Amino acid sequence: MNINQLILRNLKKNLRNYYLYVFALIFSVALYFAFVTLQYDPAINEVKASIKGAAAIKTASILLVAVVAIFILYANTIFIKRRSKEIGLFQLIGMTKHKIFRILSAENVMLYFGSLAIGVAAGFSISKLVLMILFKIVDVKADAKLHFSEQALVQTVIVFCGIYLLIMIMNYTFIKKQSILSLFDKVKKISFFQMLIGALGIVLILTGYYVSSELFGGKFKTINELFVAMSFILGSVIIGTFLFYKGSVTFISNIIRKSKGGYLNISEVLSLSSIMFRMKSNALLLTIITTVSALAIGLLSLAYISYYSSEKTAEQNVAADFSFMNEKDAKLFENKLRESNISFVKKATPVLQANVDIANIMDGTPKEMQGDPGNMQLAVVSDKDVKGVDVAAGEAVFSGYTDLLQKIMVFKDSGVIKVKSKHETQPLKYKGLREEFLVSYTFTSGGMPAVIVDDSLFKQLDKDKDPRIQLAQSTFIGVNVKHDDQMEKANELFQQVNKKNEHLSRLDTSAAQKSLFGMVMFIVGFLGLTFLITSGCILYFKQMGESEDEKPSYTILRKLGFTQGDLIKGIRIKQMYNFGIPLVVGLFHSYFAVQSGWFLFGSEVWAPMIMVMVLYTALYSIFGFLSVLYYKKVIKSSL
Amino acid sequence: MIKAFLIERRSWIAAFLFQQALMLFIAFVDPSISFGNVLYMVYLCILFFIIFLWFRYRKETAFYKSLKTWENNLDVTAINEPETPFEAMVERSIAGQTEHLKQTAARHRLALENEK
Amino acid sequence: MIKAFLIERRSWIAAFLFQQALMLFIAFVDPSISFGNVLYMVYLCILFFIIFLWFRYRKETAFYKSLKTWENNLDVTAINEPETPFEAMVERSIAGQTEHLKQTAARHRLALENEK
Amino acid sequence: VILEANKIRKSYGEVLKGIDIHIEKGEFVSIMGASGSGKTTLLNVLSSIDQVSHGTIHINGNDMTAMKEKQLAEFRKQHLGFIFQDYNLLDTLTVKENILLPLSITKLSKKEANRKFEEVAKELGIYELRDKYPNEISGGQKQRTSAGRAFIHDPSIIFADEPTGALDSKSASDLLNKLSQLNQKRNATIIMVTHDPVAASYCGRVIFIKDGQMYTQLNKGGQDRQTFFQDIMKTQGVL
Amino acid sequence: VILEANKIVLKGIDIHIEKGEFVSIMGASGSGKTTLLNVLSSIDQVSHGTIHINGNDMTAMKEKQLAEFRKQHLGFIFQDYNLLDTLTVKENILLPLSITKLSKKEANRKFEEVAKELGIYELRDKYPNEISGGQKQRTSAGRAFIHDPSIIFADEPTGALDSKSASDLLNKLSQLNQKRNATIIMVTHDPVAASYCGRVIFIKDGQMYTQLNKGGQDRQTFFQDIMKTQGVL
Ligand SMILES: CCCCCCCCCCCCCCCCCC(=O)OC[C@H](COP(=O)([O-])OCC(O)COP(=O)([O-])OC[C@@H](COC(=O)CCCCCCCCCCCCCCCCC)OC(=O)CCCCCCCCCCCCCCCCC)OC(=O)CCCCCCCCCCCCCCCCC
Ligand SMILES: CCCCCCCCCCCCCCCCCC(=O)OC[C@H](COP(=O)(O)OCCN)OC(=O)CCCCCCCCCCCCCCCCC
Repeated sequence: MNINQLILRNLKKNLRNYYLYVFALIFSVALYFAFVTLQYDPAINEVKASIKGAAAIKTASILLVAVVAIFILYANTIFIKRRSKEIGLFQLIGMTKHKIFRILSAENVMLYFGSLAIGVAAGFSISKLVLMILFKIVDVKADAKLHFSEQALVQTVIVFCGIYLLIMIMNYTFIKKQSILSLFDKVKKISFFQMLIGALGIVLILTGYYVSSELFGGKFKTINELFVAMSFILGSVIIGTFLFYKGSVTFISNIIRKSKGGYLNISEVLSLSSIMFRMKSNALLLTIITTVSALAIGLLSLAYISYYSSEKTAEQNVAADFSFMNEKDAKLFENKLRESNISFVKKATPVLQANVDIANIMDGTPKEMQGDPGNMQLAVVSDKDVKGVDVAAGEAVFSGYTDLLQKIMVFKDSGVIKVKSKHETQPLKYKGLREEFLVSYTFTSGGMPAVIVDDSLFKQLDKDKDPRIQLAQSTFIGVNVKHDDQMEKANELFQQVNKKNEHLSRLDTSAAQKSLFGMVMFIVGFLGLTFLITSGCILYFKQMGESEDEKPSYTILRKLGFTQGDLIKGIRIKQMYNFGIPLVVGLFHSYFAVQSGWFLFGSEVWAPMIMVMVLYTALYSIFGFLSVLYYKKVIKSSL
Repeated sequence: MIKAFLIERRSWIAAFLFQQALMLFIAFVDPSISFGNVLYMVYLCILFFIIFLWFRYRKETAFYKSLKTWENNLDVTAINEPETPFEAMVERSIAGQTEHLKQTAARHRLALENEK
Repeated sequence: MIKAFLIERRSWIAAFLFQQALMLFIAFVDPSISFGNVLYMVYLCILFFIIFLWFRYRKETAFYKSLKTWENNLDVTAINEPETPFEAMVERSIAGQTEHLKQTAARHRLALENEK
Repeated sequence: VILEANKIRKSYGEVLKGIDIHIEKGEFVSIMGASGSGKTTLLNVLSSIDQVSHGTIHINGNDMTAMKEKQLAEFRKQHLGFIFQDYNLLDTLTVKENILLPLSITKLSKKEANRKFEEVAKELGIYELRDKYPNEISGGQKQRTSAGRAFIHDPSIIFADEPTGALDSKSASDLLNKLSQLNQKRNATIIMVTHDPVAASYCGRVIFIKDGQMYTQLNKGGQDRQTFFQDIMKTQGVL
Repeated sequence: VILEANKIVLKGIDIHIEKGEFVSIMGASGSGKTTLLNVLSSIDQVSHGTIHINGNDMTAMKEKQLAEFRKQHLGFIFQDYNLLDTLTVKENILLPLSITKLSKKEANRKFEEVAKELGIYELRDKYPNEISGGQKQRTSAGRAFIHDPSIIFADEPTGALDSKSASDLLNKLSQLNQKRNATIIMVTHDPVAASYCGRVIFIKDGQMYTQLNKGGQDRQTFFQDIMKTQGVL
């Protein structure tokens, strides 16, 4: 018939088959349009963090384009590759190489631009939703409005038109480089080279995991050693994962088949007919999917770990609801709260800074930590200063668990601790392992705890105090107020006091941490969600091509006597392995990466991390179910 | 047959559940609107939907229950008059083939006596 | 065909739109609930429902539209295989219709040939 | 008897017009005729492949027709064996797991499964190729392992639509000798269709069909191959 | 002559084929049966040797111009059933004629005659995705013959076809060749499909050593006749 009718019919088949690609394209266009709208939205300036909101969104916008253009270019590459059969037939019909390209371009234009127009409308509808999501995540109260911005529409049109220009170049160069002769064993034993590759892949993966388990144990001392170790473990995991998909997966599949003997059920035929010979054909694609998914899960879990513990960490860095550097501002602030009929308590806790030899009780080598245990600045608090546990003469206590502290500083339960002041040193003894933190991190280090000494010794060395080791403050001012609802009124009144931002408030530190890590979680979570859609669609298309390659096997099985329902169970198990192996290794990479750095961010790691995989697995199994439905259709039409 | 009707309307069941999932998600994310009032109303709406689902099943599946007249010699029993357009087309096709069965029996009876 | 599909599913689309209509009533009367944000929230669900309705139209009417072949005089071919239990029972009755007709014709033909 | 047909007739075409068929346990019989005369269609109707419009068929006393598609699947997978002319093997599976493909659904212990295979393989001369993929073995072995797959679960009636359809003269003789010996030592009745009298010479009863009619009952008579080979040749030429 | 090969890339073969002579080439994995077909089909892989289709001189300049002689005077049959899914069976046969500005009525009875002799008329409007592989392969053969050519190239058409479909397709092709004389150059990997032809040439490394032609004997006699020749290799 006429060429136009053929183009329309081809579009209908493409829409029916690649419906996931259209949804992914619409989702990518809609999400990108919302992100650009958020970048130029004047209401986004209400967020306050270390990184500017506009700059962070723009960086995410560039990353979103890269993660989408790569998926779109790869998806179109395999679309033409699977269409090469009809490409050669058209060349055999008699049309020139330009008319066939025109037909392919016309069908692509009517589909790509149609989804782009729908995606723009979808992006306009969801622009308010993503803005409200960001505001809720970073905990800011403002008014979100639904508006259409001309610049956002122009930017997304230019970017996606340029992306399609790359598609047209790729499609044109594929037609020209393919001649007429284009429309016309895999099973073998395991070789010695496959033996070495398989063993090396597992060895490299476990070697990287073991290094992570001992990354912060104290083996490395300098920052350069830590950085070179990080490069080594990243390289080992990537190489190990690539070798795992190349030869290791074949050996594990070969081993179980040999162990099972020659008695294989229907489920063991389809499952073992793909992972032995098809996993290694696309090792690079699987490795990239696994690596990025593990990185996305790891980054998201770590950001959620900090977000979950942000309030605890804000309470960690402080000692009360407020911290004051000078007495004059405290006098100004106390009068402001006094006239506000709110009861408050101001505590004055002098602290002492000196050098203490803790290496005598430092378990193992004293080179694990960054510095000298013999000469290091430790906060000293008098016994009368706090109301915890009374300390007798010749005894000491260490306050502040700070889990990161324990790993770096592996404290013991008994020993002799040596304090080296400006004058004659005195020997003490400590137990440690406390919770309540008596000193804010403005004098002592972020993880360094504070030693408690009997007040008799503290009053004794008042005349002999090291002038070398003392920052500015000595006495510490902490202000707390009654109930909990008074936090907001105190915080809003405290804002006008620290005009130079020289003070430090618990609420302000929590809010800054909430906004900074919330923005990172928002960026990583949405980018990971986009990658999840693209990776699932790519794997769905790979299974689509593999399904057509396994059609003769299904025809033989049906002719043998196996029913369609019997093959459904085998397909479900096979698809579970195909969509589960990348997920299982991906989760293992994320779990061992989080377990090696969770203490650097927060204190609770189990609950936030488990939720991330559970959410990720649930949203990842949808593509596996869709692949099963396509497989059910294929085997139904097989015979 | 409960397991059959639920599979029939599993798409509509999921759509209503997804609508409520979106209904909760927007209310939770958006600070201007409350979430407690939406939660209470959703529970009331789900309870009303369950009652409506049972009422819809009883009225609609009655026609397909009577379609089991061909299991045995119950063929003499008449199919209940349909109301929905989908069932009306089904009944029209069944009636058309029934007349097809009637006319071929008459044609054979005509042929049998003509040959005599 | 669209008119027939909408007439059948009139009760279901009314149930979906009843809760949306309910919100536009309480929001218009509840000071604690902003009407503007609810209107966008309702609009998002309406957009989803319209897309869902269009997707379900082709899926839920493909079998019944093809069933019109049996009714007319082009009944010399087969129809699409059923995929859901309710239309499977309709196909089962249709399949039982042809088998009984084929059995009756074969038996009558054998009797006619036996007396020759 | 284990097979009985009461005027089986297929209305499609008309290929079958009513033929009475019956065999005894442990019998080697062949049905043939002219090309396109319906010899192939008998195997598709005796087995439940396209059912039938007229007539009834009995297998081991159980009805072979008038059943739905649920219990019909169990019947073929339990009491019926198939020896296709095409190999119908799997390249991903070796000979060992290809032979024990249909025995998996029975779900028996591996101890007895490895014993049934040993008895079958030693009786077929295919033991040495227990772990060789189909692409690494000759066509004769591919047909032999196909026959072993049909004989692994010891069925009642096995259909062999031209088993020697792609085998040489030596391979056909070897396969027929193995099948005849296998039937004698297992007392499992097999039927087949053959386009050449050489393959059907190992039978005990030969009956020919065309346009759905039954002609003659060529009993073996218990003599050597020389008498039977000439008798089947002259009858086929006359027919 | 009609198709005469003169030192036909391979080592140089001298074969003589007359009009409407069904032929098949038999070789091994290292012999290059597919490579011989590509050089015999003579589109891109051509370095030495000349193919004379009814005395026509070859090696003009390019495959694209070589593409337009075969468009009008060469059908093509393959094993993957190169049929468009969206296209109907009737339109698939008429697809090569849709490009040329025809009256759209000449293609009508030309399809009718093809669907009457070969036989596709029972599924004229049936989509290829809902029919058996035995009919898709048959339809592809009819699509090649709609170009009313004299030479048809067909590599291993019974590759994904069972025995019944292979036997059905070959006898349809054999009688179609008798109806309209046209040489059918084919390659084969299984000796079953190499018996219906009328001439088989065996290549061990790309040379013509012994050719077998049928006669009073046919089918099984011809099948075993080439089995011993293939067993020699
Ligand atoms: C508090 C908690 C609450 C949380 C809230 C959220 C809850 C969690 C999320 C829920 C996740 C669960 C979902 C699982 C359900 C699975 C669906 C199912 O059962 O389907 C089976 C079933 C498969 O059945 P089957 O037997 O295989 O049948 C084959 C097909 O049906 C045969 O195809 P077909 O004919 O049916 O359809 C063909 C075509 C039909 O469509 C069309 O033809 C129309 C469109 C065509 C476009 C092209 C235009 C062509 C025309 C233009 C011509 C002129 C233009 C000219 C151009 C200019 C040139 C001059 O379909 C499409 O391609 C349409 C695409 C889908 C439209 C939706 C658009 C996306 C909306 C954007 C989302 C916004 C979210 C942003 C972020 C949110 C953050 C809060 O699916 C269908 O029936 C197809 C439906 C289409 C896809 C729906 C599924 C979505 C994709 C799955 C994604 C995986 C989920 C992972 C996360 C979610 C996304 C992030
Ligand atoms: C939290 C992370 C971010 C999540 C973002 C999600 C964005 C929306 C993406 C679509 C999600 C739809 C999920 C709800 C679907 C409910 C209906 C359903 O499940 O129907 C199942 C049915 C297929 O099953 P059945 O008909 O039984 O046949 C099986 C064999 N084919 O299905 C069908 O027959 C097809 C009809 C249903 C499928 C298409 C529905 C598309 C709806 C898109 C509208 C989006 C509106 C705006 C969303 C706001 C942001 C979330």
